Formats: sequence, C-alpha cells, structure tokens
Amino acid sequence: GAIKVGAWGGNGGSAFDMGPAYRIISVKIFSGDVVDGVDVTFTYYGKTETRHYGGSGGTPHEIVLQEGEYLVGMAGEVANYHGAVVLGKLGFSTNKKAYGPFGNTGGTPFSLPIAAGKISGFFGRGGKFLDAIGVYLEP
Amino acid sequence: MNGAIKVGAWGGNGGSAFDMGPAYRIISVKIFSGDVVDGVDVTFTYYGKTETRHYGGSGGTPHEIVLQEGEYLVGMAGEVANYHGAVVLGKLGFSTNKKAYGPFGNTGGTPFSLPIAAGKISGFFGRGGKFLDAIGVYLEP
Repeated sequence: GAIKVGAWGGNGGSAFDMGPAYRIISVKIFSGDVVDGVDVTFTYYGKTETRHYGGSGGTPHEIVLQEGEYLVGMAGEVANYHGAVVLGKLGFSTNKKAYGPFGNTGGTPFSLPIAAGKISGFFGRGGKFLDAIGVYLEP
Repeated sequence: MNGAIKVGAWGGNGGSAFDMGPAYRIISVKIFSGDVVDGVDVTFTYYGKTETRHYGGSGGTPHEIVLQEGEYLVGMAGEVANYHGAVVLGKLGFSTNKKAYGPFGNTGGTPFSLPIAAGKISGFFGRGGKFLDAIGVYLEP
C-alpha cells in the first residue's frame, strides 16, 4: 500500500509529490544557509526519471546509492528563515553510511531512523527553498 | 518482520530491548508518566486473542487512549532527554484520526515527531528499564 510519513517543515511554497520509486539512484541536496532544494533520480517501471524539488540556489551534495544500498534514515531541522519556515538542515543515512545533515540553520529538529524498511520516495513543499519534506516507506 | 516497517527507536541506548511486534488491532494505549514517561501498556488483538503488554517501568500516572472502531493512531511525538544520568523519554504523545493525546511527561529534551500522512501505527518496540528509554513503531497502510 502507501505509507507516507512526515512532511516536516513550514506550509509555504507549493506541494510536491514524487510518488514511490522502484529504486532510488541518487539524491542531491543543494544548500546554503538553509536547504534550497533536492533532486531525485530513480527508476520507475522501466524508466529512469529525475525530479527537482525546491529553489535553484545552493551548493550540491550528492548521495549515490551503490549496489544493495538503501536510504534507511532522514534527519534535519525545521527553521524560520528570514520569515519562512523551511528546512534549515537535512541529511540521510544509508545502510552503509551517514550523510550531512547539509544547511547551516538550526531550528526544531526531526529524525527518522528506519529499523526495518526503506525510503522509496519523497513529497512535501517547495519554493525558493525546500519548505517541507516527507518520504514514502516500503518493506 | 515479513514486510514489516519499523520506524524509529527514539530515545536512549539504556535499559532492555522490548518488541511488541505488530498487532492485528490496537485496542488502547496507556501512558504512565511523571517527570518522564515511565512505561506504556498496550492492549491489542493478535491472531484472535486479546493480549496486554507492559513496557518501560511500573511508576507514573495512567493516561489511556481508547481507540473506538474506525479510529487509528496516526502520529507520535515526544522528547528525548537525559534524566538524572539516563537518556529516556521525558514526553510522549499520540494523535488519532479524530483527536490528539498528550504529550505526557514533564521533562524537556531533543524533540521528535512522526506525523503519518498515510498509514497508521500498528505496533511498538524499544527499550525499557526504570523508565521508557526508547520507543519506536510498526507502520502499515
């Protein structure tokens, strides 16, 4: 079925929904003070797609999933950046290594360790920056 | 855990690991608290028979969430805090697709939240000792 957990962040920008993926290939987090946006390249029913969520600013940090490597955790911090509630920090963990968090603006933290299962996709809200972010979870 | 989704394990590494396993239907959750979350008792239905598990510690005041039919646990938030030398849950709450409960506890710490946009909590797991060190959940559509 569909298990969507989260949507950590403010209510601004526009809602986005990547839907689940067959396999996530890489994730790119662009960040400056806060988290500007995220890119996701994944395979979907034979095809290879790429989605771009969030604004266009920031510097790239890419997570490329090797063989048999999945996303088993996501954490960061929601913040009020110059007036807007947006992810000020974000990071992910694979069953092999941890990443980030990326962004230099703290706020109220969140964390999602996944004991069993994996992240198969994203959803949330974006605009000039990455306002909020959630994930799809699968066995 | 044949296709189980276990998220979390929020809290500290002390105490003993506990695992309710998934339930066919959670009937009620009772959170016992004081300065922190002492323990949690779960009454559920599994493979036909009703069961009740006791997690965490024995102290604290009872706070019960009774799920009427059609009502489900769709969220869990609280706080992880050091309490006189031990990292445990100082606060813990739950939301249902009808009403929100708690948080229960009075010690503040690093917060956490699990709003469930789609799906529900079906079980629990974590670590227990004198109090509730860590708590996590099983999810399902």
